[PDB]
Amino acid sequence: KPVVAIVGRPNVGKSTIFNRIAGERISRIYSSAEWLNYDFNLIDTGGPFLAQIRQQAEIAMDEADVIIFMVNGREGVTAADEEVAKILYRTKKPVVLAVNKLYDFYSLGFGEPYPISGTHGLGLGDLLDAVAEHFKNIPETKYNEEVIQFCLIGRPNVGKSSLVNAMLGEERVIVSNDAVDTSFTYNQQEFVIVDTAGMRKKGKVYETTEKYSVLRALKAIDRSEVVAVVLDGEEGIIEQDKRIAGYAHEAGKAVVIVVNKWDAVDKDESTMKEFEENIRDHFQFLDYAPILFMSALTKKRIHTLMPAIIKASENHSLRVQTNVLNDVIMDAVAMNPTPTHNGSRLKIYYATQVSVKPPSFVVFVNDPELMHFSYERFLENRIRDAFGFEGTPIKIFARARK
Ligand SMILES: Nc1nc2c(ncn2[C@@H]2O[C@H](COP(=O)(O)OP(=O)(O)CP(=O)(O)O)[C@@H](O)[C@H]2O)c(=O)[nH]1
Repeated sequence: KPVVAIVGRPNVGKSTIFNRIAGERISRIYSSAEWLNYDFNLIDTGGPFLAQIRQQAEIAMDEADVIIFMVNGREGVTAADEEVAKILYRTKKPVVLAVNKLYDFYSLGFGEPYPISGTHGLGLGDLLDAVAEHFKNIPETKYNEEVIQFCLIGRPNVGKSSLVNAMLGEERVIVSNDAVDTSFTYNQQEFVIVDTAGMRKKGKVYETTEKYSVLRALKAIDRSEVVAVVLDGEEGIIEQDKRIAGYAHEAGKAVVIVVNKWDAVDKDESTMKEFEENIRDHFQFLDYAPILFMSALTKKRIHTLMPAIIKASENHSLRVQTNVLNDVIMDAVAMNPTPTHNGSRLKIYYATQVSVKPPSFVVFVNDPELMHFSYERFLENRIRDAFGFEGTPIKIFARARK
């Protein structure tokens, strides 16, 4: 059922590898070979220089679910490879990097490079595990890539439906028209609210336990890129709130914290500040998440919601230039020298971004064991000051050369 495409510039070995993994055409589409302990389909995308590659990658991004990006080892990172790379940045679909005919392929921004040789198929098993690992996250409801998908989550009666209503009443919104999702544009940009139906549940059904509502909300997050955590300003914070937010975080989604029912709280300057501090103390792992106070009922500050979601989404998607990132790491190191761990002091040789949604970074080191979690936090903070990243978690992995 899953579909795999091979993308690269010409003379890299696409046809060899492709013919190797292709079984027979179906009736262009080929299914996978018999020798593979893996079931999937391939799509051929082959037949100016930048304009023909433009066609291929486009076709893959629409048709394929997982894309293999092929470069040439013996040559290396050619500027021609760097162009194809730039094209593929245009997709939220998974890309695995293959290096044919076989160390700053990391400096192409797709993470670990999988060496192969279409000779006696060396390295192919690792390549296919990476490719296949994505098959489970293949969305069931598929939207256009320009669409920004988000969900609202929070306990019974926080005002999810009401916040939605209030959002959709603004002059800037045009609502369209799975009978679970709501589509609309805002400043003519496309959005989908995941699983609005689930918010409108009772009225056809008695909720009798929360346990199914929880699990369904988890599937809505899996489907989103931004999660609005909505808290009741009147009744405060509870245990269930931490858990669902916990999941969102561990899943690497952008997060915005929404405090609804602000109208129903005794407000002076202090109460807002204390409620904010309260949230930072209960949700210690969400410091990157901004906090919006509003009221779905009075419409106070409700016009701040969509801008914040747009911003969290952008930061979730952001790609840094490597040169700037390395300036920033080395600046962090100068200001704050690295710790020892028994005679041996951590050294950082180089950093690259390996992926987006959420942004992830690899720093090449001395030895990964020497990098304390607290120093990791510190490097994360320095990257935040330099680039922004409000509204998204970020990941830093330490790896050894070599
Ligand atoms: N004071 C105040 N009350 C609100 C606000 N938003 C919603 N309410 C009230 O809270 C109750 C729940 O609103 P509702 O939109 O159904 O919350 P929900 O979370 O969508 C309901 P479910 O949990 O079933 O999905 C309603 O009585 C509504 O009038 C608000 O901003 N301020």
